[PDB]
Amino acid sequence: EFAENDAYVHATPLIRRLAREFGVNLAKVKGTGRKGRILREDVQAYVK
Amino acid sequence: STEIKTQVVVLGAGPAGYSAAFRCADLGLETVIVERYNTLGGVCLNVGCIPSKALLHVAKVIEEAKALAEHGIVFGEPKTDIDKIRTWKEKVINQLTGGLAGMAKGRKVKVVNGLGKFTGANTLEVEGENGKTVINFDNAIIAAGSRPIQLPFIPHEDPRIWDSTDALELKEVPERLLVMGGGIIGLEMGTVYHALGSQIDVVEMFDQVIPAADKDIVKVFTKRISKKFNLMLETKVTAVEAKEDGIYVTMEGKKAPAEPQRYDAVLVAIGRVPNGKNLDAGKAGVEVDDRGFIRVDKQLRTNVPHIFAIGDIVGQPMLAHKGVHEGHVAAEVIAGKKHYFDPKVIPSIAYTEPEVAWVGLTEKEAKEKGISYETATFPWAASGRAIASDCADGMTKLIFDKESHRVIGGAIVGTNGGELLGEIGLAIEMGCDAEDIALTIHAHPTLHESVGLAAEVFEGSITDLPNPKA
Amino acid sequence: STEIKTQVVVLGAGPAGYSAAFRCADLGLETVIVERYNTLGGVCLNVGCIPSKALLHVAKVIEEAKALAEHGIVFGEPKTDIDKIRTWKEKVINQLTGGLAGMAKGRKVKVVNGLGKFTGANTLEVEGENGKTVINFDNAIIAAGSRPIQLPFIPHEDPRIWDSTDALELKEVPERLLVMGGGIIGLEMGTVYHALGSQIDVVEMFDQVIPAADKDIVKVFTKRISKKFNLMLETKVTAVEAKEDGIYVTMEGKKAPAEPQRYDAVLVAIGRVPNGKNLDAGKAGVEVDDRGFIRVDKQLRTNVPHIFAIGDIVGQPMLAHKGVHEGHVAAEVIAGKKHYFDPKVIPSIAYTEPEVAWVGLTEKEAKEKGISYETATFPWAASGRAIASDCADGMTKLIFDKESHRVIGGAIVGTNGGELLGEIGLAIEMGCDAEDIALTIHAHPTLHESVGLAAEVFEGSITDLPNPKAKK
Ligand SMILES: Cc1cc2nc3c(=O)[nH]c(=O)nc-3n(C[C@H](O)[C@H](O)[C@H](O)COP(=O)(O)OP(=O)(O)OC[C@H]3O[C@@H](n4cnc5c(N)ncnc54)[C@H](O)[C@@H]3O)c2cc1C
Ligand SMILES: Cc1cc2nc3c(=O)[nH]c(=O)nc-3n(C[C@H](O)[C@H](O)[C@H](O)COP(=O)(O)OP(=O)(O)OC[C@H]3O[C@@H](n4cnc5c(N)ncnc54)[C@H](O)[C@@H]3O)c2cc1C
Repeated sequence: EFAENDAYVHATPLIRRLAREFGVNLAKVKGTGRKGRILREDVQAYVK
Repeated sequence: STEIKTQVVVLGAGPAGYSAAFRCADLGLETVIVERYNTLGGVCLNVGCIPSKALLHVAKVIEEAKALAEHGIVFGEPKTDIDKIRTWKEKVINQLTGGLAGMAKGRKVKVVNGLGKFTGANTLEVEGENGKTVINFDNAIIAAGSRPIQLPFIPHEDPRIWDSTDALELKEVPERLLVMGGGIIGLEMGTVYHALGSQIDVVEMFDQVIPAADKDIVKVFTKRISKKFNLMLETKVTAVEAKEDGIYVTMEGKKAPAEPQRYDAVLVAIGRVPNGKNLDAGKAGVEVDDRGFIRVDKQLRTNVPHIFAIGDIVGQPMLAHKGVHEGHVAAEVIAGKKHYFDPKVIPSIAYTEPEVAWVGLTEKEAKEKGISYETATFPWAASGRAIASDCADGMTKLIFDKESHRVIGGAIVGTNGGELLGEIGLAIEMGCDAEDIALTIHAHPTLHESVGLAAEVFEGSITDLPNPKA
Repeated sequence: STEIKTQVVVLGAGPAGYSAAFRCADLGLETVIVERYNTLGGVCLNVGCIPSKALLHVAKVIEEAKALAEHGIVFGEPKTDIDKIRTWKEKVINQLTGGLAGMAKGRKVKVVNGLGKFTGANTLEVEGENGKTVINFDNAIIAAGSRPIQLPFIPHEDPRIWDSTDALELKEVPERLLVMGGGIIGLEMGTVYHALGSQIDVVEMFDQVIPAADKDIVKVFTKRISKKFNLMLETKVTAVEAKEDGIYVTMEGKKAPAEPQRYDAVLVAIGRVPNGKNLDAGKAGVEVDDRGFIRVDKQLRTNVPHIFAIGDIVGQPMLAHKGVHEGHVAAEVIAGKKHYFDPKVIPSIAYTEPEVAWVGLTEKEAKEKGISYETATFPWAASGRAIASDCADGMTKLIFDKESHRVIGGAIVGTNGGELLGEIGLAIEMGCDAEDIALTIHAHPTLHESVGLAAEVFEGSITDLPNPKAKK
């Protein structure tokens, strides 16, 4: 579940709010954007 | 005895408080504001950020008008009428406070005027113009702010010993005025009164004004104000005495004058403390710490689950924009949204001449926390915009993680430097690296292009400067 | 004659050419600059951006000083010495032109003075202060810029008929100055001379000044300048005749006077044309289109693979920062890097009073592209900083993709409005969601926190304004 790790530090304010709403560990979300950026689609795909 | 029931009562109507109340209302919550003064807006609007920016704008124009003389545009010496200046400062404030009262009415947020104190976990008692109001609440948001620190050996009662509120009343222009403390508030008021005719002295106990800000940034600012003010670093006031010819301040320290100096006025601007001890918050079960802060978690919630606290009263930094955003989150949580207040960065601006502005990590903080970092700097001596506006001593600085090249902080010293913080703040929040910044085309000629050019220095592509990274 | 061989020759030394040359030098390439004027920096530094913003800053202080009298700070009427202003403008320029020459020296980039023309695919000849210099090269970067449009029926040789270079020379403060063109350059020059005491007429053939900018942004601008200028929209100049007592201008259109009007000076600022036909580029086999542009691909190459072109001469927008960035890419490609020029945004600023500034898509462009968008505006009437700085008519506008919520465009009208573009341009480049901007903490009170507040309008979370997106 949620932790303030390095993936959370690097994420954008949208993704940090999404991750904290849904209890997501962003270290386990694979970012598909430029330079590995974690997108909102990545987080929504991960919840299911 | 009037009695009221509400879903949310907000204690205090400064930027944190009224933003909270207005967010609550927009989210459909029944909301009441308690405020002891007769207008909304708290310290920032009435006796703080807004009146001081208004006077600093007058000060800036006066200085720009004189700088033009060497250029061939010669204005005559400005005839000053401090009563009209005051009346204009007051007009600015009243326009904003009326607009706040109007938005409170449009949102149907009731305003109860008077001093509020908790009497139970769900009860707030107000003592005001209309007698006592008893307010029964489902939720409370404490937003009661802070207050100027006073020193005890100081005869603060004397009408020539000022706090920030006194200085912003603009009752007179003292011939010789002392500023105690090299904080932002003190330097801003010294900037104002100098433009109006005062000789300004500043006594600061540490080795630099604005101690949080980096040394290379403050070196530039100090070089400038060291001609306008007499600045006493590593110096402390050891006693103050009020006589009929002026206030006598005896100092001990490096620059401390031998003999007690005479001043027409003394502004005490040595910091502010939170108001958390003055609410009987303990009667509601709310924990208040030894320093008078009400500590909260990242949902702005106190140890009592239905009572929140926001703004100056929960801790440093004591700034209006922090309070506003905390107020939104607190209202959102109460309304049932799983939201948190966890910004990467919070910007700070000193609206002095030149401005000093920074966001994210400083070099000091990066060194303490052990981050491996690298700085990139763009000097304004190479900016056509800055030269053509007579601000060529400025500087733009970015701070990057050495390994990842992500930006983690930045700082500007210069005329209009504060306005550049928006880009740097966003850059950190978005996780930009130096390449992302350098490759974005910035408008030329501008001051803010120095942010892209600083990134180009780090990237080793800069061509408006020598490039030691070629 | 003199003969030289170099790896890269750069023709023109404006923002595009000298940035390309210095970047070449930093990448280890032997580089020579050819420049017909005595200094480096081209139009931007010598007769362009830099002198105009210097004079504009003077104009802004003059008008801010007058505005203070109503608040109890009365400056006497400003006594002005035109030749001292000239001297100061030249001191600003010379500081930078000396800096560029010093950096050329330090990077060991030779400057050949004179007018260069191609004589073959690998040879350029210069006529200048050292006589004729023929330059053999492996690669060339054409950076020769643009020039003001002239009209055939205008007697430009009269000293009272100005282009922008004349205008920045400060020959005189004419009592009545006609500005032909409602574009940026002509508006800025009107702003300067108005503050020096000229009466300003502006004639514009289109129905708005700054035609590319959005209507709502320009409406705020037009309301202010209409107090200062005689603005004649949908009006065209048909004749210009020089007489001893002044320049008589005949106009047609909705606000054209029946009678030709007398002006002390006429500034012709109807646009700029690329210099691509004046280089004998054909002798190197380079293709020049009918407008005089040298068109290039995404790596700044012309149809001749070892000859590049950059800056105004390759196309619109004719802006300095476009040329600088194209210069860097061309140099990097010559050095072997797989780099491309394809920016998402190129900002535009008019340094008028108030300033008009925009980046990314305008509403006009979004409609062309058929994009479903939503705007969000923050009025500066609601900004304590704008009120307390006496500039409360400003406005900040963001444009969002309706579906994805990413920011795709922004615009500002207001005093110091241009400095806010940096945040907006980066936000579009980084593909920010409106929530990314909204949740970023902007310092209060500032003008630039209007960017965050405009995002909060879109998000429906704003509290510094009535929130029509609130619950019922
Ligand atoms: C001179 C000066 C200049 C400043 N400039 C800036 C600047 O440029 N930028 C910036 O970000 N910050 C600035 N600040 C700081 C800023 O003013 C504060 O951070 C901000 O006002 C904090 O907001 P708040 O809502 O937490 O508290 P406030 O605005 O202090 O307080 C809320 C209100 O509650 C009232 N109250 C307190 N106790 C009670 C009670 N028991 N019952 C009823 N009402 C009560 C108070 O009187 C006050 O009106 C400045 C401050 C000063 C003094
Ligand atoms: C009044 C005015 C204000 C402006 N303000 C702005 C502003 O605020 N922001 C902005 O972005 N842009 C501004 N511009 C536009 C900006 O100046 C140009 O976009 C920029 O200078 C283009 O750079 P460049 O290197 O492509 O061309 P140039 O700067 O025109 O450089 C080309 C150089 O090569 C020389 N040259 C040409 N042909 C030859 C030849 N055959 N041999 C040798 N030398 C040759 C030219 O004389 C010139 O020095 C302004 C322009 C004007 C006129």
